[PDB]
This record gives sequence, structure tokens and C-alpha cells, in this order.
Amino acid sequence: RGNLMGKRVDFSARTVISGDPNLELDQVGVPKSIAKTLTYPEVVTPYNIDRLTQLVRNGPNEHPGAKYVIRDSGDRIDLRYSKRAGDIQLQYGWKVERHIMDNDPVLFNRQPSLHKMSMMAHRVKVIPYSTFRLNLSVTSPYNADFDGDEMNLHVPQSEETRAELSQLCAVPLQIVSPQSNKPCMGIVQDTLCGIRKLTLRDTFIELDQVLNMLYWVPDWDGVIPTPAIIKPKPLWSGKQILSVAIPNGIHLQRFDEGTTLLSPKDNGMLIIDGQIIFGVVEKKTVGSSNGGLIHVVTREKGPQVCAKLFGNIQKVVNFWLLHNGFSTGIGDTIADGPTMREITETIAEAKKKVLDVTKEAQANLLTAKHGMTLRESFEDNVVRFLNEARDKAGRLAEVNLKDLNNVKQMVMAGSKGSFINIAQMSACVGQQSVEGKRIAFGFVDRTLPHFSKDDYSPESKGFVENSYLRGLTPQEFFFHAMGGREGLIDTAVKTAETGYIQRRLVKALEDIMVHYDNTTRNSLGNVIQFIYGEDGMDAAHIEKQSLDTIGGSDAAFEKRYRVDLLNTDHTLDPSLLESGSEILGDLKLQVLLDEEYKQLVKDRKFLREVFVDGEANWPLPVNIRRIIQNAQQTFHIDHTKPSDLTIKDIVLGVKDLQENLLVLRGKNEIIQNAQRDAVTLFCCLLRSRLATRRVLQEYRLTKQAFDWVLSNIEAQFLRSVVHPGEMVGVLAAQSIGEPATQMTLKKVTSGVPRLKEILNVAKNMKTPSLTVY
Amino acid sequence: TTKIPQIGDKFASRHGQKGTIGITYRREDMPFTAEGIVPDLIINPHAIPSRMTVAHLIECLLSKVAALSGNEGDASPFTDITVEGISKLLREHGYQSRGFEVMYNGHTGKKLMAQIFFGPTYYQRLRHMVDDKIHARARGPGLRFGEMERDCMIAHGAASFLKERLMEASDAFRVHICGICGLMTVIA
Amino acid sequence: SNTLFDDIFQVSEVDPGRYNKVCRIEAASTTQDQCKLTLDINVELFPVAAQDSLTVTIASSLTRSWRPPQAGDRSLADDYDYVMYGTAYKFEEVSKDLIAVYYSFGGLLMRLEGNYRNLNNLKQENAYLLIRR
Amino acid sequence: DVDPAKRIRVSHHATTFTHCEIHPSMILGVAASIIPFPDHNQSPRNTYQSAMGKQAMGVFLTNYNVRMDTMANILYYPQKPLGTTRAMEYLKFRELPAGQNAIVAIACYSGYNQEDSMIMNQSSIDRGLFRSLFFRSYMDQEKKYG
Amino acid sequence: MNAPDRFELFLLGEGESKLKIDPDTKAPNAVVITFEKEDHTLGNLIRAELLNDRKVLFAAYKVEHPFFARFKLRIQTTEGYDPKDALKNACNSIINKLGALKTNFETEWNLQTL
Amino acid sequence: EEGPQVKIREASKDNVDFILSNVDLAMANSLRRVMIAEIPTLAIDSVEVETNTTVLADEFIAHRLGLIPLQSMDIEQLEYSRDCFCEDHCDKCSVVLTLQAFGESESTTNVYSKDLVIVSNLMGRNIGHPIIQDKEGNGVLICKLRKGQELKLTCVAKKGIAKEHAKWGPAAAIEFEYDPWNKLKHTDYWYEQDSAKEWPQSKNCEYEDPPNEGDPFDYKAQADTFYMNVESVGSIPVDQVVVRGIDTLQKKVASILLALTQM
Amino acid sequence: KAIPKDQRATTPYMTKYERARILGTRALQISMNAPVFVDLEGETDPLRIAMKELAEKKIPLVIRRYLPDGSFEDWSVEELIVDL
Amino acid sequence: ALATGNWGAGVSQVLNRYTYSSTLSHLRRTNTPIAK
Amino acid sequence: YDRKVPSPTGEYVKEPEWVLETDGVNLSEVMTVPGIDPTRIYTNSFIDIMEVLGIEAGRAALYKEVYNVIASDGSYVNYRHMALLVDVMTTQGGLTSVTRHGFNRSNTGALMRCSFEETVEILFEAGASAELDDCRGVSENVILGQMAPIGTGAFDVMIDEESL
Amino acid sequence: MIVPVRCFSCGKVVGDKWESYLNLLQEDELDEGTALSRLGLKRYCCRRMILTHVDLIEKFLRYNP
Ligand SMILES: O=c1ccn([C@@H]2O[C@H](COP(=O)(O)OP(=O)(O)OP(=O)(O)O)[C@@H](O)[C@H]2O)c(=O)[nH]1
Ligand SMILES: [Mn+2]
Ligand SMILES: [Mn+2]
Ligand SMILES: [Zn+2]
Ligand SMILES: [Zn+2]
Ligand SMILES: [Zn+2]
Repeated sequence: RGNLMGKRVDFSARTVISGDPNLELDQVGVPKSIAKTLTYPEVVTPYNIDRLTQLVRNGPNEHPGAKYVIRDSGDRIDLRYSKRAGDIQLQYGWKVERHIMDNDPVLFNRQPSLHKMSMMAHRVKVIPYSTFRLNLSVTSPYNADFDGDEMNLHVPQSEETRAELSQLCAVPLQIVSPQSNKPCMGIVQDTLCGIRKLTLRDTFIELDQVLNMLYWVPDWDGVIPTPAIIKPKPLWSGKQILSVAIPNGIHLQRFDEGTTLLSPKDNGMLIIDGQIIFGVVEKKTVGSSNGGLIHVVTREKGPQVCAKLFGNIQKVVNFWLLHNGFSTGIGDTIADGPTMREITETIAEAKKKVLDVTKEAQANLLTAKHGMTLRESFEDNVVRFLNEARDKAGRLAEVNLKDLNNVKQMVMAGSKGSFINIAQMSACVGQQSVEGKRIAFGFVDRTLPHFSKDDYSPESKGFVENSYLRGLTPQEFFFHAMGGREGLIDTAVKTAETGYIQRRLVKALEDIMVHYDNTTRNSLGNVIQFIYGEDGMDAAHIEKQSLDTIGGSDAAFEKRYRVDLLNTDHTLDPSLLESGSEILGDLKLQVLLDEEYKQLVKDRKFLREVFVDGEANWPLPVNIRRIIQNAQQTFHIDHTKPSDLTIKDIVLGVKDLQENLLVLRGKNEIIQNAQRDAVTLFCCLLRSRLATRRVLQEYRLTKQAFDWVLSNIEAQFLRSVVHPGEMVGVLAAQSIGEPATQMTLKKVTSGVPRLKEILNVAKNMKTPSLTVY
Repeated sequence: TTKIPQIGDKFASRHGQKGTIGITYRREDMPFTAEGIVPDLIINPHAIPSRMTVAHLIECLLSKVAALSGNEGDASPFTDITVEGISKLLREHGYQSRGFEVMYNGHTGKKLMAQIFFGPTYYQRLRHMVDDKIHARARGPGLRFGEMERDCMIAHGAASFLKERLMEASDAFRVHICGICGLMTVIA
Repeated sequence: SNTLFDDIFQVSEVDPGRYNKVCRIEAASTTQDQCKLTLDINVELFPVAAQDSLTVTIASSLTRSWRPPQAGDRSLADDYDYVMYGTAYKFEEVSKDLIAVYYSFGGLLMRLEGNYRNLNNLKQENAYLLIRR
Repeated sequence: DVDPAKRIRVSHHATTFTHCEIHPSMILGVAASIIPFPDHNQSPRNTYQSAMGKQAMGVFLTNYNVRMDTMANILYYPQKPLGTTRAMEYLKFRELPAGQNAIVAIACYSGYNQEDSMIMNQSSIDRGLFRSLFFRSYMDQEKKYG
Repeated sequence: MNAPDRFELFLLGEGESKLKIDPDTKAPNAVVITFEKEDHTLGNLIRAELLNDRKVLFAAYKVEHPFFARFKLRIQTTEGYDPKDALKNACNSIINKLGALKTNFETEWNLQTL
Repeated sequence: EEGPQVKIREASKDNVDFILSNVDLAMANSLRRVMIAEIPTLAIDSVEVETNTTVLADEFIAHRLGLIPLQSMDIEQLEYSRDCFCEDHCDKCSVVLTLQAFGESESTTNVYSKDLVIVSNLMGRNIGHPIIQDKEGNGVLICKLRKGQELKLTCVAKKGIAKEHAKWGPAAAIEFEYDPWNKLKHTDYWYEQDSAKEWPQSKNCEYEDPPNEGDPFDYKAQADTFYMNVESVGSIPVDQVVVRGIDTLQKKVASILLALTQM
Repeated sequence: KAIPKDQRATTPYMTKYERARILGTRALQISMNAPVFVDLEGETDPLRIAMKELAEKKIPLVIRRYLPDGSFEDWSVEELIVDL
Repeated sequence: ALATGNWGAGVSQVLNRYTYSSTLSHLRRTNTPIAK
Repeated sequence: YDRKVPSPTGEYVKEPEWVLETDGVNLSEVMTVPGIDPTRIYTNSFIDIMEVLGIEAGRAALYKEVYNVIASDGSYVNYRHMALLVDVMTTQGGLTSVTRHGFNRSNTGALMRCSFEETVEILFEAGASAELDDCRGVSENVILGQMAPIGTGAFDVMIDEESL
Repeated sequence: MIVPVRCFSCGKVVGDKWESYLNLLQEDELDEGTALSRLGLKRYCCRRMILTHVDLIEKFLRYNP
């Protein structure tokens, strides 16, 4: 039982962590002293007889050394105490307990480990000074920072055990996690703040620095890119150099509010063939976002390339930031004198509204809503007036801050800070509260002995008019400390309660595994799900894709999918296809084209039943839009020529592909049907994306490009299928627990208390509600 | 025993925000001001927004002024001292009112495109240091692998590792068993 | 060795939009009224104002690394003042009966709207931009 | 016509006062009494400080060289904070400080001070910045009822 | 304890040379010299000079990790022009430039009254 | 004499306010760094404590001793202890000093740096003399003694550089500025209402021509003309810090040509 | 309880797990001086070699995938399509 | 009872001596054994 | 509430509808009231949905509840993880809790983790009941000195005799 | 304990001006600011060095053992 609690910890060290921008994402800085204590039993073979010999000579005191040499018979020779330490002849088959060295797979863990991503394998990088070092972007999954935190490093002891870490646990193989079918690692702090400044149009760089920046990227091919400016001075763009970091064959389109192909605001994102075309690079693109740069590279180029991308981007930006500089100070929290007069009036305006409701209530003219107290309606209105006031006063402060304002800058890049922050620092702090109400009359009919009895005003019950810049009044101070205290306490509870839930979730789902028949079962062999996640797919291979068929007017649906060769106005113009003019009035093809349409129209029905809401964006395997954009890039498709695709090509081809996307292979009737159900949704997506008109009119694919797209979808589909052996149970529990730990905060029980009320199956709920339409 | 500040030691201001030394740089490499002044510490700007610790930015401004003027800086709560009031005095000393200053990069001598909030600030050295928590338990012939560490490896699917990390040193004794009765009653 | 576009433009609006070095110009066209142009320009290295006249040529020549001197004294194939170079992500809008293309100069965007450029504008990266006076 | 810089306050609607606060800053205890401009901080961060302060190095007493206690940390060159409090006077802080007024820069530099970490001037560390003494005393005896 | 000695910042350890020259593969006429026991003082200096030479196609320097005292210098030059020569031309140009400054200073220092 | 250009504004035994001109920022900055960290100097680097009844610990006093500026005029005529062919230290590579002080009077006895006594043979070279600049000839106050307290030490000075430890640094601070008028636009000024009105104008703005309204950005103007000001710590004459700095950098650059040679 | 080489419903593809254990077992044998089946073009690290053997399909191993009911299918490494 | 902290507890503790103010603080501490 | 519905032309359009939220629950009876839509009635009490609408309905509510608790903080979790939990809680035709319901196990084995200071008592009951340990857990396999049939151990590796 | 020998930030010798600072206060009755400035201490880093020191040795000296 002692070994069931980690009492006998052998071959592992622990220390303080530190961030290091000059280490690769999968590496871990292991201080020489610690690497001299941990060992790995390596066998003597002609592949290492030499190196092993050198180590043993270096002994236990010099780093690349060893501590013991075990002989065939099993005899141990202590290299520190042995009249022959420097006189040994290694024999094939002998063992040498050498110190850990560069690139050895080691398990790294930050407790509490409620996330498989809290234990990832890292390559060893032995360095000087004490303290374990990490790349800034591995910080989020481990949920650590560098103000005292300590993590554990574990050294695998066998050859099989070494492979298991690097082939399953390796940091790169975790970037895109199944918890949320999206990356869990991305660019943070400085690099994030610095990357946005770098990408701004006004950001240009001179030759002297571009060369250094280029050279900082180790995967650079020595080809100095041509300046975006050649005129009176060869000037480059931030975007230009950043692209050296992004590998070829990457595409990323993202349209924001008014983003156009000429995004004036330098909005959205557009990276073609590994070169940014337009848009400032920030959290939306480089963050752990769903369909961002990181998600793409991982899938498009693989985990190793993606891992290298973290380090490349960080070197160019950190370097660029180290010579540009960024700071923050009191100044950044000061709003315009006129803005302050607009803010103070906004607040005074709210205090007038509250004053009118009070008079109204004191006169008894105010009426309470159904099932609500007179006093409840009153409070409800005053708090709304006051929060409304804080909020609007906050916007005034934000609008005023310039694009130079550092606080505003960190918010635009997505690296620390938010609205509520600016609003409280610069303008009004807001209404304090404890247990969802304004500060209560703790003394008789008053909040403090400094007020008069029965004072229901905003200053009386906790409204903090002042900002942090201005400083709180002693009353605002105490009120805010009462609000604050509630947070410290709730956090302790939220921390104590969630930790227990996380362990109950694991314990209950711990033995559930995906078997070779795609079935999900528990240790007894009971079927929990006839196919995992009712689709037999691996969550880390699922991406949010829009199901077009479902939305829009019927006209728009028909204008996009309907093809009528028997109609001069609804056939495929001869310019979209060679056989264009001879397709007209082709009875036989039209029959084929009506089959495709009826099937799409069926889907529209089907989808509108499954998603009654009408929601079109749903996570699925095999990102079709990307495969298509890639095809176009790969085959340099020109929208100025008619394709060479036959109609039978598209229809029959799209039809044939659906027969190969396999989840289940059983030859019996039951399975073949279970196989049709599990691929129904993806198939509805497929048909809407490879509808003949879409292929010829929108994508302009050629017979070659098209053919390529099909085999790709197949290879990716099969690749997105769940692997038998997946401990899907434990995964599920941790996926519900880890984020449930991040629940620190209308009148319905939610948060942890609700979850604990759900998982307990309590007969007496706190807020038994009933919604009746 | 004398303890010189190293990498990993704790430090913090009187505003509820600690931090360990990530690294040390010599004066040459440190960014510098026109007057040749160099920083003893460098804290990150991203540690400002979320905490909303305005007091820290104000302590700095007040401290800069106090040191230049020779007067003690009143940072007492609930008084009429103001940032604006503190800015004027700082300005009267030749510096930009909001505590900002121009700085040059130590590697090139070239300027920084941004001005840095620069000023003195009180900092506390905390106990519990690196060399007092460095544990490496790897006998030859926190820091634990508990139930949660096990669940993790389980999700990774690393059964070999799980078996290796939990197999007691006890001898893998060899026994014989009957196929009819799962007992070790076989006389070998 | 080539040239793909040539014309003179009437600057009608120069917007700096919250920037401090680049402005987005939109000049009309001489001769043909169809032709239009929206382009970002590094004002610091070539100021621009309203009602000005800019001679704009696209060209595509006079991908190997890059060299600064010598060639910038000999084969000076630049009889202009402003010289950019970008990649075309050309979205031939085929708007009604006109044809509008797109160029990207390190983030600095450009867009022409005409129709007599069918056998002019490439469909590939390499595309310079020259302007004078 | 009030200074647009001062904090806003509510006008006095009473002529019934029976008492008056000697000084509002006295609602604090010894720890918070050491935080500069606490009325400008988010409430919870003041709490963190009142805790961390107890983990600082200073000069707990002036007779440390004579006491033989378990552990002790004496800051080499204690400094009195440039930004004090009126309460500090009675707390004897300026007499027995726990910190130094370091020149602090708020900047992204080499990026080696991210995620609540900090870069410290090595040259400063050489001239004694933040150096401290650390004493540890052991105790032992002899026989018992044997 | 884990911290390396201070002298290692400027003193070459055993088995170390001041210069390591290797042929760059990413490009022709390119070299990557590893300067041991030197920092930004020399790296940015020789770098800035190598840039004044027009027959130099490429010049950049970088210290891969602040823990260690060494930097990499990559140089690319026109055919026929040896990169090891540009480093010589740069070094000499510096030594001369500095020598002149030492003279001009010891001169202006004399014309002073204090 | 063509090339770099010195143009001294002020000069004294402590500071050298000058104006480097016609040079690359890199060189200017490189020299700035060399003066700060690589100019040889002598400084206590070993202390033998015989008697210490003072209120201070050994390492505490030791630490301070090493910080005491020592005469380093002929520092070049003193071999590095690590090079010297002797065993440990000798007059060829080190200066030995002693400190003996007793609390005799009733009033606190101050132990200054003047009380240091050289016990090794200086061989006629200006070196090892504790630097003094206070109008009292006392120098740096090392420690203080109460009647009865004693302190008998033995310091061994050694040649060293700041890179190894700041104590060995001859420089104090080094003002450095260029382009007082942001004409090059190397920096983007932060402001609220007015960039110019809010940012204090520099001393050097007078020594230069204010930009002219109409003139468009001069995109070719580089960074030359740097307004410096060195300040000596005393172990070496102000002018020397500069000169020797220029020389040291010159040596490094040379040590490389020699490397190419034997390469 | 054995299943004919025909009628196998299980995936033709190797699972990340199968591959991980195969690369681990095989590397254990290589580290123990066991003979190698692929031309060692420089590689010395056992795992690095094991991987080369997997690609060139020269690992004489067989995976016995058991079904929840007791039965099992036999797939040869050579046979298994590797794409993870 | 004064050495343990047992009364009928942790009523008595070793005086803090980390920093002067930390000692002051301890001497003015309060504890509540075991609605809001 | 605004309701996303298909407009007569096909495209989804918002159509407001009056809805009633109640404090207290009596599904079986409110559902029967005239003028309402029994087809869309609902309650955050999945237990009542189960006893009145059946287990399957219960599963869906149990899901919607868990989902909201997480979507509440703007967080997202792939459907499959919450679906798995909801299924485990529903397999036996009832609503089984996850928070340590059984004073013995959850789905472990006797030879598994030595829970409780007395594993002996658990052994007695196992003997008197003829308990059969499948040996699929980690702990149970640890004691047996074997790797668990999980992930990498969910299959066996054997030498091949076909490769020429 | 006692006047640090050099200023932490720049190294400017400052540990030889404590007594002077004191006299400039008592005997010359000058204010702190005006005093530090007459001691050649212009940059706030050096100024703080003396202005913030706490000469605890005086109280230490007051012990007999
Ligand atoms: O990535 C991060 C890290 C930290 N934080 C936020 O930091 C705040 C607390 O900031 P602290 O500085 O007190 O936390 P810490 O992480 O150093 O604490 P310990 O090591 O002592 O446990 C908390 O409100 C937390 O959510 C984030 O929001 N995101
Ligand atoms: Mn932390
Ligand atoms: Mn933190
Ligand atoms: Zn039997
Ligand atoms: Zn000697
Ligand atoms: Zn100073």
C-alpha cells in the first residue's frame, strides 16, 4: 500500500521551476547536480562500449559519468569507493548506471496532476545553476508559473519504459488534446504581446536587424527574403520576418467583424503558403485557439514540426521585443480630464436614478413583479442601475486610452488584462457584494456606525464610486474587504470541494476502455457504449466544422446545390467544365444529378431535426475546408479555366468515398448498419462540401486536385478513428474535473455546488425548477 | 551561513505579488537610462493588469520623488496625496511626470522604441530558498507517485511504466499451479 | 524582363487611420474611368497628399537571396521613387463586368479595379510596384 | 469645485455626531499597517501581503548575536522604505526594516522574467544587494533515567 | 552550488579554442564561427563592421543562451571573397578605428584645464 | 586625425563629460561595456581573519574589504595570479595588506580603510594604496569597535575584472545618449496630450540643431555623435578608464586575428 | 480462442499503443546485443534502430489482439499498416 | 499546558521571530474554534 | 425567450415565446395541464424526468445538467467525455451516483488497491461469495507482478515465424 | 548594519560619506535632500543608498558580549 501512495520514490528529483525562452518546447532544464544523482541502467554493447567507458572514467563527480558498473554475475561496483574505479574494462552485456544526459526521456510532473497533460515526457537538457527550466508555452497545461512552484522529474528505468514515454507522453504528442478537441499549448505573455506589435503595418525593420532575426531562426534556409520596400531604403515588415518562422504549406483564413480581402483595420488573418498576407497576429491566431496557427501546423505538418514552431516564433519575437522594449506604469491607468468629467457624471446620473426609486419606494408607488417582494424589486433595480453605471463608465475609460496605452496593448494581444480591469483601475470600481446582495445591515439598520439608520443609498450599501487610481474611502475600503473576504473563502471551498469530485470521477470511470471492436466497456466487460462517443472517433482529431446544408433560405439552398442540365438557366456554365456545352439536356446525367440533390435535400431535413436550434457549426473529424484550400495551393488551380472533371467523376467519386470511411469492419448486417449510423453526420458534411456545383463553381477543382482531395479525406478519416486501448474512462473524468477546478466565481444553483448535487443524485435539490412552454 | 541571491530565490513587494529570480544579468547587459542608471530588478508588465495593484505603480512614483527630494514618501492610506500631486513634484525634478524614462538596450547601445516605467520600489527577500528544497531521491542498490500520478499514466496508456514504477523490490518467486484448482499445491 | 501595368492616378483620399507611418490611398484613374486603386504606402519614405498625380507601374522583373550594393549602382532598373514588392493572393472578384485583383506588400495591401488587364496581371507571387513623383 | 484628482466623498447629512474617528487607517492591524497605499489595491492582494510579510528577512531583534534560537535570518543591509506609512512609526519599521529599496524596472527584456519571475542585476548582487545571514543552532544532551 | 565559476565567462576551459570555424550548408560562401568566452561586446562589434563591407552578403550574431559565454557569427560573401578574410578586414578596421580614437582622446585630454 | 572624434566638454579627477563623434553606435556601445566590465584592477580577494570580536561577521567584513577601492595605476605591471608561475601568491602577482584595530578609547573606535597597511613589496609601482577622497583622509568606513573589541586581518589583493565581480570594476556610472532630438525616431514617445510638452528636454539638445518642421523624415541619417560622460571610482584616473577601455577592446579584437593565424 | 486469418474485423492499422510496445520490446532486445535485421547505416541508439526496423518491416513479431469475449485475432507487424 | 497548547487546542505557540513586525503580529493574533 | 425557428422561406428566424419558470417541481401534474406543450416541458431535476419520462429521457437531462454546469463558466469539453459519464451513471436502468456510492469499490477488484485498514474483511466476503477477479486493474496486476491489460498492455506480443 | 561601501546599482563609492552626511544635518542643520546633493550624490540610486540606510551597529555596539 506504501507503493500505492508513492512512498518509495526512487529515481526522481524535485525543485523550483523557471521559465526559459531558449529551450525547445519538449525540453526540460535539468541542473548538473540533479543529473548527477539520477541514473539509467544502460547495457554494454559495441554501440556504446566506448562512451560507457568514458563515463565510468568521469566517475560520479564529473557530469557525463556513472555511479556503478554491474557485472554479468550481478556484482555491483561502487565507482566512488573502489580501488579500481579508474581501472575497469567494460564487457558486452554488463551494465553501467550512467547519469542522465541530454535528450533522455524523462517524465515531468506538476501536482496536483488532474490532467494527463500534467505529466508529459521531456528531453533532458543538462544546464548549470540549480532549478528545473521550461519553455514558456508548456506552462498552461502544467498550470504553473515561476514564483516558487516546484515540479517533479521522473527517470524511466527500462528500454520499453523509455519508448512508452516518448511515443505516448512526449510533450509534442500532447499539443492538440482530446479534452477540448483543440490545442492546450500556445504563445503566451511576452511573445504574445511582442508578436502583435511586430505584425502591425507601421512595423518595419532595417537590414541590420532582419539579418540577425533571420539568423535567430535555426530552420532558416539562408535565403534573405526580398524587402516589402526597395525604394529609397530596403525596408522589411514585421509580418515578413515572422513568416520565416511559419513553415511552407500553411494556410489560415479568418474573417473578423468587418474583415474584408482588404481589411482596412488589418483585421482577420490570411496566411498563404507559409506567408502572412494580412492581419495583426495575436491570441486569436497564435494562442491556443481552436482553428488557429498551432492547430493547423500540428495536423498539417505533424507534432514535431509544431513543437519546433513554438521555439522559432519565440526567438524571433523575444529578440524583437528585447530591442523594442515594452513597459507599464501609473500613466497607463489615467483617463483624459474630460473623460473623467464624463465618467463622474455617468455615476452621478446613476445615483439620481437610485434616488428616484427610493422616493418611489418610500412613497409606496413602486410595484413588485409577480412572485417578488417589494424590497426585492427595489434592490434588483438599484443594483442594475449601479452595475449599469460602472459598466458604461468603464467603456468611457477604455475608449479614451490610446493604442499606445500599454494596458490597452496587453488586452489587444490577449496577454493578461481585460475590460473589468481597466474599468476598475481607471474608472469606478463598482458595487461590492456578499452573498449576492449589497452589504447588509450588520449593525442595527445600518452598514457602519458612520451612517444613519435606514440608509439604502449606494454609498451606504457598498457601491465603490472611486477607482483604484483615485483610492478608496475608508468606508469603500471596508466594504470592498468584506466582498473580497467572501472570495478568499469561496476559493478555499471551491478548491477543497472540486479536488474531491475530481477523484470520485476518476475512480468511477477508471476501468472503462475502448476495445478492439470499437466498443466501450468496463472491467466486467459490460457495454457502456456500443461505439465510443457514438462515432468511434478520437477527440483530438475532431475540429469544429460548419454544416452548410442546414442554414439559409430555401432559395439560397437551391441556388447553391441545384444543377439542372435540362434548363438553360440552371445548368453548369460551359466555363466551369470542358464538357460544359455538351452536358446541356443530358437526360442520363440529370438523373444522376437529381439523385445528388434529393440526397442533399434529405440531409437538410435530417440536420434540422438533429439540431432543432439550427446550429451549423459542430466538431467533426477531417477538416474538409482545409484539404480543399490545400489542394488549390498544391495544384496551383486557376479560376480562369474550365475544369476537366466529368459529372460522373464528382458524384460517383463522392459516393465511392463514403463506402471507404471505415469505423467498423464486421461483415454482418448489424455492424454494417452501426457503421452507417456512425458516419451519417460526417457524410452529411461531405456531400454538402463536394456537391458537384461547389466542386466546379466554387472550388474550381481539376480532375487531379479533386482525386487528391478524396484520398486525403479517407487517410485523415481513418486517422481520426479512436485506438483500441484508449483509457477513455480516465480521460473522461479528468476532462470533467480539470476544468471544473477552474470554476471560481441567474438565481439557480450552478458551479461546484450544482455539479456536486448532480453527481450525488440528490433527491432534494436546492433549486427545483420547472420550465413550461 | 551567508546567502547570496541566486536563481530561484523568492522576492516580493508589499503588494501581494512574489516572484523567484529567473536569471541574473551584469550591469553591462542591463538596460540603462541616459544618466547611466541601471535597474537592480526587472519585473514583467504582464504582472500588472490582472492584479490591478495600482499601489505598486504609485509606490514607485512616490519613491522616485522621495529619493530625489530627500523627503520621506507618505504612502499612508486615506490621505489627500495624489498621483497628480506626485507627478508635479517629480516633474519639478526634470523627469517625465508619470515615472517613465528613456532607456537604451545594453547589448547594442541603441534606444528602446518604448519608454520604461523606472523607479525605486521596496522589495522583500523571502525565506525558503532553492538549496533548501532540492531533493533527488534515486537510491542505487512533494516528490511522489501517488494515485493521481497513476491515473495520468493510465490515461496515457503507459502500462509498462505503471508496472515498472510500482513493482516492489521483492523477488519474482517462481511457483507452480494446477489448471484444475488455481492453488499452489503442485509438488514440483 | 517585363512590365504588366502602366497608368497615372489622381489621389482623391489619403487616410492614415490610427497609423503613424502608413496611409491608405485611393486615387482615381486618368483616361479610363473604370480603373481604380486602393493602396497602402509608407508615407515616411514617400509622402502623399490629395489631388496628387502618381504614375503607377506594376512590372514583374528588373528566388535567390538578396544583395544591397553594386547592383544598386549598375542595373538600377528603377526609373521611379517608390518601389514595393509583394505577393498576389489575387481574388479576381469578377465584379459584374470588371476585374479587380489583389496584391500584398508585407501586409501593405493593394487593389486595382479595371478589365483591360486580362493579359496583364500575373497569377503568381513575383510582382513589383513602382511609382514616381 | 473639488480637485478632479482627489477621491470622491459623500456630503455630510448629519448634525447629530456623537464621536469622531481619530484616524481611519487604525482599522488595520500590524501587517496591513505596512502596506503602502492599501486603499489603492484590490482587496485580496492586501491579504496576500499581510501573509508574505511574515516570510521576509529583516532584523527581528537587535540582540540576535546573543540569542541561540533554531533559525534566524538577518538582512545584511536593511533599508528603510522610501514609501512609509504613519502607522509604521509605532511599528518600529524604519528602525528594524525588512527589505531594500531596489531600482525597479518594469520591462519585457530578454524574456527571462515571465510568469511571475524576475531578472535581478548580478552586479548589484555583488555589492551586497539582498545578501543575508542565516543562523541555525542545534541542541543535544546526555543520559535520561538509565 | 550548481552555478559555474565566474572566470568561465572569459577564461577558456580545457579543450576549447577561441574560434570554431565551420562551413554553412544553407548557403554558399558562408561560414559559422563560434566565439568562445565572449559576449555582446565583440559579437555586435565585429558584426556591425562586417556590414560596412559591401562584398559581404550576410552578417549576424547571436548568443543562444545567456547562461553560456559564447556567440555565433555567420558570414556570407561574394564568390572569390573568403569569409575568413572579411573577418580579418573587419577586425583590422576596428583595431585601426579604435587606435585613432585612443589618439584623438589622449590629445583632447591634454587641452583640458582640470 | 580622421575617424572617431573626441570633443571634451568637462573634465576632472572624477568625470569626463565628452562627445564621441564620427563613429558607429556599436563601437560607442562596445567601449561603454568594456569600461564597465573588462578593465584590469587590483582588489582584496582573500582575507585571513585572526581576531574578530567586532559586531560584524567575517564574510560581512571580508565582503566590504573587497569593495575598498585600491590604487591600480600600474596595474599592468602586476601579473594575474592565475598566470604567475608561483605557488598561490607573491609580490609578482599580489599585494598583501593588514588591518589591526583595538577598541582602546571609550568612544566608538572607527576602523577606516586608511588603517590598512601594505606588508608586501610594491617594487616602486603605484599600486595597492587604499584610495581616499573624503576631506578627512579617512576613506571608506569598514567597521566600528566598542572598547574591548578587536580585529586582526590579512588581506591579499589581486588583479581582476568586473566580469568576475563588480568590486574589480574601475567605473561607476556611464551616461550615454545620442540624438537628443528624436530625429532618427529610434523611440516612440509616450504621452497624454503633448509629446514634446510632457517629455523633459535633454541637456544635449542645446549642442544640436532642432529638426525643421517641413523636412520629411531623413531615412538615411544614421546614429553617430554620442554624448557620454565617464565617472571613475578612483582606482584609476578618469582619463585612464576611457583610454584603457579603448585599449582593452583593441586587444580582444586582436586576440581574434591571432586565433585565425594559429587556426 | 483463435480467429481465421479471414473474417478479421479488427483494424488493418497499427494502434499507437501496439507501435509503442513493439518499439519498446524490440529496443530491449537490441540493447541486449540481440541481432539486428536492418542495415545499421550509422544508428547506435537501440530505439532509433528499432524504428528503422519497423519502417523497413523487418520485425518478426505478432500482435494478439484479444476481444472482450475471450477470442482473439493474430496480426503480424509486417501486415499492420503503420500510419500514426 | 503552557508548553503544549492544551487547555480543554493550540492555545499556546512558539513566538514568531522571522521579522520584528511578524512578532508583533503574533502577539495580537486571534483564534475562533469551530453561522458565518 | 427568443426561439430560433425556420421562417416560412426556410431561413432560421427568432420568434419570441412566453415561458414559465417555477420554484418547486411536480412534473407529472403540471405536464397534464391544458394549454401548455407537454412535448417540451422540462426540469433541472433529472430524477423526476427519469421516473416520469423514462431512463433514456433521464440520460439526456442528466447530460444537459452536467453540460450547463460546465458551459456556465464559458468552458468547453468534448461531448464524448460527459456522454461517457452520463452513460455509466445510467447503464443499469437507474441513476447511479458517482460520489463513492458503494462502501466497497466503484468498479475495482478485491485484490486491487488495499483500501481500508482491513482488506482481510473484504477477502472473507470474497471467499464466501466465490468472487471472481478479472484482473484488469493496475493494482491487482501490480501484486501479481504483471502489467495491466490497458493501453499498451491491452494485447500480447509474440515471436513470428513467417518472415523469411 | 553599516554604510554599504558602494552603491548597489552603479558602484559609486558611498561608504565614505556617512559621517559627513550626519554632520551636514546636525552641525550645519541642512535638510536631507540638500545634504545628499552636497555629497556629490545626484542619481536617485546613490541618493537612496544613504538616505535609506539604518546604522544598526550603533545599537549593536551597545551590548557588552
Ligand atoms: O496562468 C495563470 C497563473 C495564475 N493566475 C491567477 O493568479 C492568482 C493568484 O496569484 P498568486 O501570485 O497569488 O498565485 P501563485 O500562482 O503564485 O500561487 P501559489 O504558487 O502560491 O499557489 C489567482 O487568481 C490565479 O487564478 C491566472 O489567472 N493564470
Ligand atoms: Mn505560482
Ligand atoms: Mn503566480
Ligand atoms: Zn489441483
Ligand atoms: Zn605569484
Ligand atoms: Zn548609484
